[PDB]
Amino acid sequence: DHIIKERYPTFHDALKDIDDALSMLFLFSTMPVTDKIGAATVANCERLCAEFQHYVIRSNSLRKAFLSIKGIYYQAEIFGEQITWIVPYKFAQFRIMHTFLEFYQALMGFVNFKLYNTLGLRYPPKIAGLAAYELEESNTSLFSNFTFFLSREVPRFSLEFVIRAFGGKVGWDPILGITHHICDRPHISQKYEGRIYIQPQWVYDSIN
Amino acid sequence: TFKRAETFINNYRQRERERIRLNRSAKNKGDIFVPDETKLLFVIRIAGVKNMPPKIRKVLRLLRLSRINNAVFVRNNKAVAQMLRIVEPYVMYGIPNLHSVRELIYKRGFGKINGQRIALSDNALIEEALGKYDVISIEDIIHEIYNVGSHFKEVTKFLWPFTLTPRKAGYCGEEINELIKKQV
RNA sequence: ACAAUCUUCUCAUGAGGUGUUGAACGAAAAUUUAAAUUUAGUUUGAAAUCGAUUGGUGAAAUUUUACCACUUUGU
Repeated sequence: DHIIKERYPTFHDALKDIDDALSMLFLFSTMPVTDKIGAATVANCERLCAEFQHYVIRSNSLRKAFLSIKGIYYQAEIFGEQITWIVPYKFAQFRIMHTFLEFYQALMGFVNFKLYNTLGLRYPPKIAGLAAYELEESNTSLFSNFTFFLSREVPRFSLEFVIRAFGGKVGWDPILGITHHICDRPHISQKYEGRIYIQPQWVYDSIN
Repeated sequence: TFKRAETFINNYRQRERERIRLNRSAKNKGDIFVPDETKLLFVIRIAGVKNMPPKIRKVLRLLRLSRINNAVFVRNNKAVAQMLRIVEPYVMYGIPNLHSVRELIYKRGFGKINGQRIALSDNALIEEALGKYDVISIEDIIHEIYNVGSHFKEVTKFLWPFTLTPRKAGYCGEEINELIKKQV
């Protein structure tokens, strides 16, 4: 508490400097559990990332979503400050890193609590992906209310979370994670009734 | 180092203990428990004690437990039960829940393509190697392994003996997912 | 690692339960086919100065089973 207070004079400084913490938490949310890292620490980082995504979804603070080679780059505006985070893909890929992760997790938890209090949500949120974390109360319209769907080849939950973050309602296949059919391939046959083949680039381009 | 005489006797006592359990459970006790609730398990090796009975030694190899903690997709049926019960003192058998198999495949997935630990990071690797096997991605791998699809044996051969390095010497059910959660 | 799975019964109402340190002393009977088992019994420190039975069976890669025992040894 005291260290964070001295490092961050105000919440604006913490928000501006939380881009590295958010990127580290997102990277560690899918990193393998080894001896250097802790299983509870990984679970806490994943919970913090889920809470941040849910808070962005409720506030519609996400502005840009770019599909980069390294990962998914999400740019959001919170309290005027611009926050950029990188979400690596789910692929089968130390003391300083652990200390930085612990500091990032503590900063993320404090930021999530402040954001929940500002938005009226309960902190921590009660705990399927983001569906388990209930946001109980204590582009901004990228896909509006279009009930998009995702097959078991696209990001699904990641596409659902990214769309729900900014303005969308992208779906997700039950194993992976209508109005659109998100799939890695075009898959016109996989496009169901109402669900039109939704290339991830097209959704990302519309959001960006 | 210098091995003390008590260790050699301890090996003999365990061997006789191991030999006995094998003789009872196999002969005159042909009845088997037949694990259920899936067509695929996630058997792991607790500890193969040194100087196994020669019966035991292949049971790890054939169902892919040659090393310790080797979690493998095995076709859950009556056939594996007797062989597993032969090796049950050194193994834990449990069900690969979809999240656990996906989490294992997503991060710890090192499928034994050509007998080597080939990471399942790229969905094309699953798609290309298992195109005829209908497995096209990591999620499809879970459908072909955790849901034990049509080509689960081919997918299991494509998959690897995932070393779920940490365990009771027997049933786990969902507890294999608990080990997988910590391992992956 | 002087730690590990030698049996809280099971089925069915009957059947099973797989399991015994070595050494010494000792009846007198049976069948099986002299050794082979049972077979009144026993005694003692988890005692200890050769004496071995001596075949089979597999089961790996012929030496290896130091219990593999005919139902007879690497899923």
